[PDB]
Amino acid sequence: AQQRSERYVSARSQHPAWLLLASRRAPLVLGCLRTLFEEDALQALSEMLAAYASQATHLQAGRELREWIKRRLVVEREGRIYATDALESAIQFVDSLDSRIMTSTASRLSVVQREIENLETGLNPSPTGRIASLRRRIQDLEHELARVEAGHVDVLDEAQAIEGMREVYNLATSLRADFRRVEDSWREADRALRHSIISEHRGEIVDRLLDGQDALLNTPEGRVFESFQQQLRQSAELEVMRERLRTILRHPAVPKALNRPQQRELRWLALRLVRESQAVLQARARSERDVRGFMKTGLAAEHHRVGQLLNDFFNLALSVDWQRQSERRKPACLPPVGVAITGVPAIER
Amino acid sequence: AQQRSERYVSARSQHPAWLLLASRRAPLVLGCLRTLFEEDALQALSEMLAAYASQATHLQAGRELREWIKRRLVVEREGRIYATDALESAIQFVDSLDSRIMTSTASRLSVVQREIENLETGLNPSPTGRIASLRRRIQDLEHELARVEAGHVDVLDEAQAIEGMREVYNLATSLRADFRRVEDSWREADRALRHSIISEHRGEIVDRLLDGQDALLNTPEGRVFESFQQQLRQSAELEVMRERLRTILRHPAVPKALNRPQQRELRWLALRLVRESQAVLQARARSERDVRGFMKTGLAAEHHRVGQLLNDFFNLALSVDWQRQSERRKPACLPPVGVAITGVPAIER
Amino acid sequence: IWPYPSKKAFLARLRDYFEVGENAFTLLNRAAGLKQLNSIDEIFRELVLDDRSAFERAAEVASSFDDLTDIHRELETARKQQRSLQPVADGWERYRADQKTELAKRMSDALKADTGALAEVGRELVDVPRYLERLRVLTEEALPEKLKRFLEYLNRSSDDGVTQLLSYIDHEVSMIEERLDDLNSTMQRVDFQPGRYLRLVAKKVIHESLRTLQHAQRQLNSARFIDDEGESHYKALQALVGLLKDACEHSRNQGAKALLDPRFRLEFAVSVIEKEIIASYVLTASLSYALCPDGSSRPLFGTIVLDQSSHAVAGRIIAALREFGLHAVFITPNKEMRLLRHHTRSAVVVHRRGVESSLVSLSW
Repeated sequence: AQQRSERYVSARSQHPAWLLLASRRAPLVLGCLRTLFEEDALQALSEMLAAYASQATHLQAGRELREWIKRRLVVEREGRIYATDALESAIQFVDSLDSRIMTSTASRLSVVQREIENLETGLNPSPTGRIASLRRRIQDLEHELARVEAGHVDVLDEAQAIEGMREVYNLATSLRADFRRVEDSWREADRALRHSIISEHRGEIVDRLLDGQDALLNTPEGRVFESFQQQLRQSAELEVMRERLRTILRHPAVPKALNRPQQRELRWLALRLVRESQAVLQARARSERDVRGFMKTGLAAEHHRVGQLLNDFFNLALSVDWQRQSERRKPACLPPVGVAITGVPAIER
Repeated sequence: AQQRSERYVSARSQHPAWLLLASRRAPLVLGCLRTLFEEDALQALSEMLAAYASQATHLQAGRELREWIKRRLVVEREGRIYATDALESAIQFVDSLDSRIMTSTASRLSVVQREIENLETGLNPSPTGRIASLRRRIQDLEHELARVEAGHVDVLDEAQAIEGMREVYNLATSLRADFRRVEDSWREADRALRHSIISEHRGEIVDRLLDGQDALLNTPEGRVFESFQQQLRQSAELEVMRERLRTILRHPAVPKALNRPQQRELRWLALRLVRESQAVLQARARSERDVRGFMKTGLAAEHHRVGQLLNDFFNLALSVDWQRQSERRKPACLPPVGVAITGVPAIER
Repeated sequence: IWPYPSKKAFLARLRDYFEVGENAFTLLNRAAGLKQLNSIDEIFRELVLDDRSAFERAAEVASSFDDLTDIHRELETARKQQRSLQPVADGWERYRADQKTELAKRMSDALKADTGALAEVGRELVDVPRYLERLRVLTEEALPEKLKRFLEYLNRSSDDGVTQLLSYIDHEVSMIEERLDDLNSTMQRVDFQPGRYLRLVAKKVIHESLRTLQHAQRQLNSARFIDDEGESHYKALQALVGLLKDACEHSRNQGAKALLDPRFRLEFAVSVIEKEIIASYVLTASLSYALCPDGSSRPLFGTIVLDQSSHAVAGRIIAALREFGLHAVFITPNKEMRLLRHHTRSAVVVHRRGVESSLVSLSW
């Protein structure tokens, strides 16, 4: 019980999402960032911060943007800004305060029961139990078919139909939750690999890594994403799912269950899923290519020794008197590099 | 796009959960409240606020408790404190920052596909397509049985087993999400009914409501909860679910998928679900009984009249000079009520 | 060299180079073409102090209130519809216990107040359930949502709207008083008369509009403790918003400017603990205070421009300028070329011939 409070305090101090939520300008920052991912970031942030004085804009806009970049809420790669998982967690929390779909329903209970049955029968190696389960399910389906042949077709009521539609939307919309998480997982592996290469720099490690064709940057989330995207490619079931969704969306009870944006999201589910899954493998390939290029450049030892020398110089610099203009202007010991020759004074000759 | 920022600002200003998260003492309040729901609130809050000075006590503890009561983060019924939905939403957000189960997996995709198929076949009233679907499913099950009879029993791998266990836990733990939401829905209906009775007070409305035996306090969440708890009572499937859960929890891969608290939560799922569902109907019954008692007391007209008179007096009181001691001590006109005897008959003996 | 294709960044860099505030150059421009030394209150309220009126926020507050009135109207319409629909539900219970005429009358009354929900519904007994369903939709879904939105808008408008404006005005008045105290402090190091120095005193003024505004504010504060689902609070806020609207409508009156302009909420007086000399002393002290980095007494920017009185009248202005440490450039027609020869030691002459002008700089 005591450790929970310490964990909460640590999360409050460190985690980017809670810091963003507790920030002074949280609502406008959240709105602007969410609009963006749907210089230019700095310009739009300044524009939004302009007509919200209430409660020198361009200076504080840049200061806050660099503060969030430091906190790793957003990431800067070369000259571009990319979103992380903390931003999406904050957005999900904020925009769920208005409308949240209930999960204490009968449909969710039936789904849970069927899923538990499926898992339990899938973990069983004995063949006799499998045969018994198959026979029981076949008999139940045959009984239902016999009942239906007598003219007892069952149709969900309006309330049950609305409940089912909302539950299906809630389950289907959760497949995009962890797309940024995989990329965040790969970036830290990249950083750790580069740090290990620099601190080691031994050329044998670099040569061995370059020689092998086995891919680097392996993480637990990457394997889960690979397993997901492999099954995503089996179009023989994606087509059936899309057709069933199209059939479902043409029902009288749809307007009372979902509004326009939700209907749009359910309408283009498969296309958007495939399109967004294809945009993560490219990021992984780019990361691996950049790592291999950095390794092939071969300037790690220079970085290490220049860092050591800079640390020595900075340690020494604390023992001099910077308050005297005489010492601040004393000539140092550094050679001329990139000498630009004096213009010949012929001028007009 | 512009309206989203306004909505975010309104939610920041008004919603209790965001206010709690943005408060100064948020981690301590969250920890103490979560420990409690697992006068005395004042003592525990003061104790926890004591050894965290860093960064009176009892006065500020009381001020904080009354501030959160005013903001409706918690409710005070007679002499006790009860939790609301905002507190649980904030707790869920805070403790999801450490470990969150992935939903971009293959098991979730399979569940979504099966659920979509079931829903789509549920809304179809034609007696011809249903027979076709039944025959197709029976044929597929027969083919799988034929394959299994040849000695091709399929068993999930270790990674697939872990993924399935984590997904089952994630789906099953979501059945308790909206238990406080129903009670919050009933409380506001009670409050609105009492306000309408007072503002009307017409005796015909009260007599008509008292005469009828039809239950009051009807809300959309109440009907969903009733439908859920009706199916919860069919023990013929609860026993099977509990037995399957017990069978699942005895697997070698369990320690690598779930830790001890998660195994405990999955172990006692059905008992806790039934026990917590039985504790909401009693709250509804208490609310209805209290409303009927208030209606039977018959003092609404007096409340309305005294409110009007107090408003008139308070409006008049703004036009006198309270800065003069002469006027503050000027005798008013109010009769002696509850006259005690003059101490004694002045005969001590 | 530093080029700027933008006056905003150029002026920011300029104000950073000479460690001055954001209003020093504006004040220098105001006192560089001032025609006549008017009354002390007028001079201090028009030249030394800068315009920071709140006429802009009042329009936004009024617009927000006008937006809130629509939500209030929607809530009232919903309540009116429910009150009309309830007797139909009572009549159906009576019928299930002739009375068809009364039920038809009630259904007609219900249809009278409808706004499209009961578009095409007759008085047939088969239509009675339809009415009932509508009533349920009013009781459980529409009214709670409308009430919640109305309460949220009311609280936000009452807290982030009219409440912060008056606090801002009071804060501006406090800042003016503090700056006046600082100016009095920096004006002590001078002798207007032998062993005598000036002092500035600020006194709050009173007005009928101010009293009405304060009484309305007290009513708004007192109306928040009632439990009427926000009706009394809305009524109390309406009068205050109306007062602000009336003040903002005519922004060229003493009463209206006494509400939304902080500079008109004070009256200034001068003590000798002469009008031209006093005005010049106050203007010079203000200029010296503006052109001085905090914690320092030596200006980095020294040149100022002045216009324009016997020899003794102007003999003290030069002494004050030299004491405060400011360099001066005077503008004067060919009228006072007798005393400037004694103080100024150079001259710039402008000759106009046709549509062209030439400058010649010469000493005396």
